[PDB]
Amino acid sequence: HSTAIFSDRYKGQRVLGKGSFGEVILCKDKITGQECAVKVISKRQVKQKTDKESLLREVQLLKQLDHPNIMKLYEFFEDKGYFYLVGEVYTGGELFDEIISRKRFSEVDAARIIRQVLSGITYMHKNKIVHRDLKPENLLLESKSKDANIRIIDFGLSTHFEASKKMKDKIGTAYYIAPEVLHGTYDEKCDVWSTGVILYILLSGCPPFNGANEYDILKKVEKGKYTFELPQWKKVSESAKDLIRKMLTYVPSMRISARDALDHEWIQTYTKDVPSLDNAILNIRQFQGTQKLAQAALLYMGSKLTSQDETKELTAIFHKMDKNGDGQLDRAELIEGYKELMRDASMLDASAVEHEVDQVLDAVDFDKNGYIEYSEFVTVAMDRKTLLSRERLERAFRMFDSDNSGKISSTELATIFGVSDVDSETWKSVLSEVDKNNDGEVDFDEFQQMLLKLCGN
Ligand SMILES: CCOc1ccc2cc(-c3nn(CC4CCNCC4)c4ncnc(N)c34)ccc2c1
Repeated sequence: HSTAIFSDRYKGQRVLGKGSFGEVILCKDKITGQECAVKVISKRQVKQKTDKESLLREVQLLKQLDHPNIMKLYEFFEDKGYFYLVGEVYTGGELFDEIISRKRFSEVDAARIIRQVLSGITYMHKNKIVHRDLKPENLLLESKSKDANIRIIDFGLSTHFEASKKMKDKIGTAYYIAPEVLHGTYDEKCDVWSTGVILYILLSGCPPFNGANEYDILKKVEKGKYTFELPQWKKVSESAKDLIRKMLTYVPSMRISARDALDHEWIQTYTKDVPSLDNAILNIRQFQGTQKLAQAALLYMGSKLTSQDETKELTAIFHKMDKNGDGQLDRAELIEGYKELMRDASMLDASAVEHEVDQVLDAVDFDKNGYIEYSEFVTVAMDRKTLLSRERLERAFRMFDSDNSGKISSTELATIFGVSDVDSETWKSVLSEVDKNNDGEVDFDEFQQMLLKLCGN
C-alpha cells in the first residue's frame, strides 16, 4: 500500500492568488480534467497548532460537509514540506470587488448577502467548526453571474495552523477579529461578531472599529465601543442597527447566535421600495482601494526582497555547477539548478520547472538545444518576476487614483502606510528624500521609489 502523491493526480494551470496560510493554485486532474482550487500550505512558513490525528479527522469531516455558502473540499494531501488542500474553484472574485462595481446597493441587497453568510456559518457551527478569521476577503462569489451565491472560505484552518505575524499576511484582519479572540477564550460566537462588523461596513462603508495602524484598530476593538452617529446611518432602518448591536455585543454569551440572527426582524423583512445607499458604495469603493493598494505595496516590497535573495542564490548554484568555469550550462542543467533553488508554490513539479525554464529561454532568444550563458538566463528569469510585480502595483496605484490625477496626496500616503503598518516618521523620512520640492504628493514612479527605499534599496 502506497501513500498518495498530489502531483501524480494534479497539474498546475496557474496561480489564483495569495490567501491565508499559503498560495492558492488552480489545478486540473490529469485523468478526469476536473478543475480545482488548491491551497498550498508551506510547513516551513506555517506551524501546526494541533497534532496529526486531530487534523486528519477534521479534514475527513470537512470532506463530508455540504452547504451552498461553504467552500467544497474534495481531497487532502501531505508530503515532507507541504499540505495540499484541494477544493472547488470559484470564479466570481471577492464580494466587495463585485459590490463597488454596481450602480445601486440597498438594505435589501445587504440583507440577502448577510443571510447567505449567516446560513453558512449556522451550518458550520452545528458541526462544531469555527472560522475565527472571517472577513470580506474570505467571501467569494460562486460565479460571475449577477445572482451568484457567496462561498465562505478558510473555515477550519485556524484551529490547526498558526496565523502569520507578517503584516503582508495580516492586512485587514484587525477590523473584523472579535475581542475575546485577542484575549484567548473564544467560541463560535466570534464568527457572529465578524459578520456584524462586515454588515456595519456594508451599510455605512466604514469600519466600526478604526485606526491609524494595526494596534490602534485593536485598541478600539478591545474597548468594544462604536456608534451610528455618521450621516449615512440616517438612511438606515432601526432594525438593521438593532441586529448590528446584537451581533456586536461584547460579552459572547450575551451575543446573538448565528441561527437566531437568521430569524431577526431585519433579515426576515428585507430578504422577502428601498432606497440606494449611494454614500455607502462611495465609502466601500474608497475603503477597498486603500486596502488593496497597501496590500500591493507590501507584496511588491516582499517580491523585491525575495528577488535579491534568489538572484544571488541561483547564481551561486549555477557557479558550483559550472565546473570548468566558462559560464556555459545546458537546459537540463539550468533545470536541475532551478529545481535545487525552488527546493513558487506553482513550481512544485518537475514539468512546472521544465516549462518555466523554457519560457525564460524563449524570451531571450537563446537556443534551447545547445549551451547557454547562465548569468544571462538568471537576469531574465528574475527580471520577469520583477517586471510582473511592478505591473501589479501600478494597477493598484491607478485604481486608488480614481480621479486620474496621476498623484497620491500626503494625507492619502498616511492612510496607505497606516494600513501597511509602516512607521510614520519612517515613511515621512523616505518621502523627504524623494519629494525635495515640497509638493505634498507623489506620482507612481516616486511612490515606487519610496517602497524600494523602505525595503533597504
Ligand atoms: C479546508 C480549507 O481548504 C481549502 C482548500 C482550497 C481553498 C481555496 C481557496 C481559494 N483561494 N483563492 C484565491 C482568491 C484570490 C483573490 N483573493 C481571494 C482568494 C481562490 N479562488 C477561487 N476559488 C477558491 N476556492 C480559492 C481558499 C481557501 C481554500 C481552503
